Amino acid sequence: YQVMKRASEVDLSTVKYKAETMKAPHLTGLSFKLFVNLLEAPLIGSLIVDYLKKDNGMTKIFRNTVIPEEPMFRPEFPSQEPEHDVVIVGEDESPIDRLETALKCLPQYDPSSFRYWKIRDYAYAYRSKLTTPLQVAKRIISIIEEFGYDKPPTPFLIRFDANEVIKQAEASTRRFEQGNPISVLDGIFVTIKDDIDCLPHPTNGGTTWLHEDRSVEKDSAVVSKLRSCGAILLGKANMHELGMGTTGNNSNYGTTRNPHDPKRYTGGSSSGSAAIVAAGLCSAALGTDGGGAVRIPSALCGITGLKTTYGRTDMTGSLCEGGTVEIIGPLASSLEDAFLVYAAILGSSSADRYNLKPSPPCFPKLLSHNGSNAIGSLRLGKYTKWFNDVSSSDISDKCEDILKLLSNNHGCKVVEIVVPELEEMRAAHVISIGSPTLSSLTPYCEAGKNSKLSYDTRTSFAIFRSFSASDYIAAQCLRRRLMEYHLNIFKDVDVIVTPTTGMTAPVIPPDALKNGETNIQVTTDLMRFVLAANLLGFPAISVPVGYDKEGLPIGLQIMGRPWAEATVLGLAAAVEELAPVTKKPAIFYDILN
Repeated sequence: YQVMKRASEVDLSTVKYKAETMKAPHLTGLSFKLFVNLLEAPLIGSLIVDYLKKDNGMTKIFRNTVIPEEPMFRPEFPSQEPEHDVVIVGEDESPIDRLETALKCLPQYDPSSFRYWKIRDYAYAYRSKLTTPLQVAKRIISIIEEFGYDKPPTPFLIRFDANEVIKQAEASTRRFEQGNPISVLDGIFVTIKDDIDCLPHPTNGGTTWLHEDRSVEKDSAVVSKLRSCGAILLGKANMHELGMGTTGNNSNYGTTRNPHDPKRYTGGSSSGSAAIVAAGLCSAALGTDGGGAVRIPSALCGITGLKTTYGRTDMTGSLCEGGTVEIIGPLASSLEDAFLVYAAILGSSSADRYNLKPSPPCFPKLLSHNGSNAIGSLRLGKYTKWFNDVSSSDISDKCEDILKLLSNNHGCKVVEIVVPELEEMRAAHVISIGSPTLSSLTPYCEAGKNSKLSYDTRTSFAIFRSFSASDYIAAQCLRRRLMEYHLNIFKDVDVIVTPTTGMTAPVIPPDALKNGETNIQVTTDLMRFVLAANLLGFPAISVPVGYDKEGLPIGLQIMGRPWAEATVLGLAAAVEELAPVTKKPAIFYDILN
């Protein structure tokens, strides 16, 4: 008749890892266009969705279960104990002044197996006049215009003004010529995801029409901070439409291709951001993360993806401002670059500063000795059955070796944990991320703009329109239950270590390049370890940790306490020291030559 719960009284020794996935068929092309038209049909549209939600256990959780907890509408973080061995940075400081402190937290720069270029490598080359930002911009523009990375069918960028990039590089070159560069980011090329505002480009979020209904008159908070440091905004990256996807498929501009294997997906939704950084075209990129959209493509393309704490970074000037799960984080080819870009874009909005009361941001002392005893004192939380729940055995073993290696060189202790109610976490997250997305686009869809969206988005919107208001309340009660679980886990361990994704980069079905696809079995394997950071606001970083049988990159996820970015950055720095990215992508471009 009904089920009952209680979260604070759950016996943790009786929690059982439920390992059934979300079953669904795999439709493509012509068989993908008609069934979407059935979902948009008046009568049978609701009947199909009501059956789908009733078969994957969503009606039982939402409408047949008495949840005793009160709704937690946004991540409510208690006061955290202060971190150990960090450098506190002022809450009211400029991005230039924070980069000066970040450089002090890095090991001494020593210009001495394949390796990506670092931001400090570009920065030293500019100051040694070995090259100039204008010359580096010409090389990038040449690599974009010859292979068509700003054009269909396989673009890194969907908005690119080469003449605008030259203007910034000319101003950056003149600053180095006069010997007064702005910061370490002066001349560094940063790509912006298409759901973040960056002048003079419009914002479409992967659509073809959003610029008509939503205009852009100023930069976003992150782009304004980057631009003030001297960074060169390259353009708007391709993405899965409106972030409603985890593969990167785009029926409008084409699917961005993985630099390791162009026949495979990059991961979503920051497809163009991760791919243009994995290919080495630019030093770093910015992307949004509502359901792993920063860490998922970072794992499948073999780069670093930092998902910061909710509210840590001002999202003003993006398509997901006002949401309860999304953040804006950096994507870079190394921990040092990811830590530098984070140092520039961080800072809460005025409203979030009051509503969330974040602790002053700190930086990790990446310079070990006198360090690496704080790393060894960290307790690593491992949910073994959750850890081993991967498609290929190579991923669980490659990440279990890092946990093994971290204990041999530093002394870290791996603690067996249990994360209860993972199925509830999926249900609570899908409705928490879809409801604000559909609400901010409903006036346009009602105006006839719904047809201009892709079939992959219209499939999600069809399911989103079936969510009632009472379902949202119940889901926020579940968000409190999972918050209490994770806050008690962080009373024992300091981080929760998992693989970032359950599978490596999947190949693109050729019938999916026509007008998208719908493969839940793949999107489920990709969002298995990332939802806890979005629903509960925790910071999570995806660090590469090697490759599998087919040489595809594997990433490890380090999820820490609220506002504990320095801990997840210092641990990932020790991880990448034991597992450096050594293989070169199939698609790669060596600028600075």
